[PDB]
Amino acid sequence: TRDQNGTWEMESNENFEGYMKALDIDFCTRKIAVRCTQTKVIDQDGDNFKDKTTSTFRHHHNYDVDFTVGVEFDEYTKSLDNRHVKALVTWEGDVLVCVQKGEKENRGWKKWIEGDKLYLELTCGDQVCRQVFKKK
Amino acid sequence: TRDQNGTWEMESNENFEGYMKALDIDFCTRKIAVRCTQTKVIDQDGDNFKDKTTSTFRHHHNYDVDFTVGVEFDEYTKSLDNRHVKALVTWEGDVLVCVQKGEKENRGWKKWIEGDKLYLELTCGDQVCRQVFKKK
Repeated sequence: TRDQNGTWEMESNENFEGYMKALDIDFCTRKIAVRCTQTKVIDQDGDNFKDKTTSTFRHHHNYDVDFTVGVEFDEYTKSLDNRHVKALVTWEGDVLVCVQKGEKENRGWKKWIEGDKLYLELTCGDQVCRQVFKKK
Repeated sequence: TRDQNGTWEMESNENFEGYMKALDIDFCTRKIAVRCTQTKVIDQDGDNFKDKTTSTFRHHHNYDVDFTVGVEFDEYTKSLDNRHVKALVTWEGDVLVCVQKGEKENRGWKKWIEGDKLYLELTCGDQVCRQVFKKK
């Protein structure tokens, strides 16, 4: 049949990456594109076609870590760089301090409550990242 | 206080990029990561901690094409390789065939209905991508 009308959702995709490589599309764009869902809405009247394609990309991470203050533990940083570190969490006053011994120097974090907000500082090398959290 | 229990929503995030760079996380991953919402659930029993961090990002784009079988039209392949092609669609039996005339050789696609599924094969050079769609 020549009637292609419908709302069409992709259920299988094969060699999308090879096709995109042949288009000289960069590795980054290919990595995102291949993870997209696709919906095609085809509105066809005879030989007249209106094709509306929607591409969706979703990213979702859960990262669970359990530890006891003062007991060195093994950490696998799966929601970041996916490296093995040996982490030691201690208290310095009211600040929770973690050193992550491993490949990177100066790697760790500090976490404390101030003014009913949670403060986190992550360090790696000469880089410090500062994050602030609100109670939901 | 040393009580860090709570469901915490991130409201400020500064020098995340420099930190991820120091961890050798690539630009492709960083552009996704800086746009994720972050929720940290801290369940703390004395010096025993369970930290659950959730991070989520959603994005979509659209790609619309209108054409008539047998009428050549200009197509700009936005969200693919961003080139101008001269597209000519014809029927070969019940198979809809497009040639995208332009810089890439052997560039085109074929689209047909079989059973109740839509089949698409996109070609560029010697690379063929095959996609299958079900009616939703």
